[PDB]
Amino acid sequence: PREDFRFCGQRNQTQQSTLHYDQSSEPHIFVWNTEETLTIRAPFLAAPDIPRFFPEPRGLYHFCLYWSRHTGRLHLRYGKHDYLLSSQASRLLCFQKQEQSLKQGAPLIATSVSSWQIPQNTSLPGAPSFIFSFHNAPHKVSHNASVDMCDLKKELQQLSRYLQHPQKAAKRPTAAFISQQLQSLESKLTSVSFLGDTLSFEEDRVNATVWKLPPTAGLEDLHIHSQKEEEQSEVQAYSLLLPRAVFQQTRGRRRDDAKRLLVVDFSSQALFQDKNSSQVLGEKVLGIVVQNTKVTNLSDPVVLTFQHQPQPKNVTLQCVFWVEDPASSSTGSWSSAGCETVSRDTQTSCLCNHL
Amino acid sequence: SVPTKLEVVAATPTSLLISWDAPAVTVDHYVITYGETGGSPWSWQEFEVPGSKSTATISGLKPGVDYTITVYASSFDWTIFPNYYSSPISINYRT
Amino acid sequence: TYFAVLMVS
Ligand SMILES: *[C@@H]1O[C@H](CO)[C@@H](O[C@@H]2O[C@H](CO)[C@@H](O[C@@H]3O[C@H](CO[C@@H]4O[C@H](CO)[C@@H](O)[C@H](O)[C@@H]4O)[C@@H](O)[C@H](O)[C@@H]3O)[C@H](O)[C@H]2NC(C)=O)[C@H](O)[C@H]1NC(C)=O
Ligand SMILES: *[C@@H]1O[C@H](CO)[C@@H](O[C@@H]2O[C@H](CO)[C@@H](O)[C@H](O)[C@H]2NC(C)=O)[C@H](O)[C@H]1NC(C)=O
Ligand SMILES: *[C@@H]1O[C@H](CO)[C@@H](O)[C@H](O)[C@H]1NC(C)=O
Repeated sequence: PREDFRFCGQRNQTQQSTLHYDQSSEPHIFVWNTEETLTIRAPFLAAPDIPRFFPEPRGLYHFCLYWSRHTGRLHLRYGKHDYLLSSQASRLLCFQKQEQSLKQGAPLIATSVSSWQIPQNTSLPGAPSFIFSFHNAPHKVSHNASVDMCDLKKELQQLSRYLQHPQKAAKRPTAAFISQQLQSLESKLTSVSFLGDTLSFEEDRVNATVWKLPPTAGLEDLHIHSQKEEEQSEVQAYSLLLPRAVFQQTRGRRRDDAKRLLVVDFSSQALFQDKNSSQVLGEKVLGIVVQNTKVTNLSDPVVLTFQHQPQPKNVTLQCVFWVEDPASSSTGSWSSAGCETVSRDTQTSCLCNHL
Repeated sequence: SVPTKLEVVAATPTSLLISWDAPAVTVDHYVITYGETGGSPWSWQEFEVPGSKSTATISGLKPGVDYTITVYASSFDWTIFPNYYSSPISINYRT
Repeated sequence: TYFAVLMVS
């Protein structure tokens, strides 16, 4: 709910004691309590000002170790005070597994834990040390309730793996396979549970981003910009303008439920090869999806503007969108229907009345 | 489930020998997970087996306690395992 | 919907 990771308990102070934090090489959260020092280790960079000593008075101290991925904060609240362990904890990790920790020391008391993947308040046996790691296997069942970020992250790393070396794969994937995967990917992006307003999956040759739309989003247009560093791959940057009508709930729609924006940015056309295998500028294929919605006959069009290096001696640039035939099981094709092109030498803009 | 079959070949009160049919595709490695069926996901355990192997040994279990054992296949080829992991096959073994 | 800019000769 409110944080990615919460580990709480009580500490019996039998003497003047210290707080110690280290950045671990391993992606674990390690908590080790000795009589003189409470030690916390996490994969995040150490904040440079971490206080050395705990409050002088002896007694029982309630504590909670907090991690939040989008706030980038790993802080330890302790008794009446709060200690900031890391200020740059913005890294995709999923804590759902406790490892056996056989360290000796002063056991912690009334310990409990809850994470994003395991949101229940789970009491743990008291122990001098605790180790929190992740499962590698996908333990989330086929509930369709929510998709796990780290599971989706590995799936998108798998696709990126194929885009880098599509010649190396064991098979040339059929159209039905690719269509099934792109449906699955879209489905998982609309249902993935995360804490921030935006979640981006940035991989080699693919970048998928999820926007949690506000109720206010229907009121105003949406502007999106990207950065690609101007290498000589023929495409350098893009911008998007999404009209307010695209985000508007339908006339007979109810409940004002949250909707999501999906921008899947491909730097590869491996999944979009028509018959005759037509080429696309910079292999750029840009997927735009409003969750479970099709809009058509737009007054103000969605516009896609692309900066590129010109190669116009024997070629013209035409804005198109990928269309497939359900019940064909055959490769798709490009269509320019309802999409107007303005193609200056170094810049081209696509004006489409639908997405 | 890419592993077509999953069976227990042998067992002791605390240990287990599982076996599974390999699929007709390249498997890089398998992931075996096991835990007490009613226990919390924090306590679950897992290890890896090379994809050339079709058996595994699970030991250190409590006697007379139901355990859920799950086997995923895995590889790095998107055209074989698009979600990197297969669909799981699971047994519930009492021991 | 996947938008792209076709290269037509
Ligand atoms: C799972 O649930 C348990 C139980 O609710 C959570 O433990 C609770 O953790 C919070 C935050 O650390 C504790 O709040 C503190 O309360 C003290 C005051 O001391 C209390 O006084 C009452 C009587 O008034 C006693 O009954 C309590 O035992 C305790 O001594 C305050 O000074 C602190 O500033 C802080 O607000 C809370 O006391 C504690 N509850 C129990 C029963 O231990 C646990 O965090 C949760 N785990 C999660 C969410 O992961
Ligand atoms: C992947 O795409 C996302 C969304 O297009 C990018 O996030 C945006 O980055 C720009 C900088 O170019 C920021 O101005 C925006 O604010 C970001 N979006 C949001 C919602 O905050 C992200 O940079 C892209 N990553 C890569 C590697 O290309
Ligand atoms: C704390 O430590 C003291 C001795 O160091 C011990 O007697 C006591 O039981 C411990 N626990 C509490 C809650 O005081």
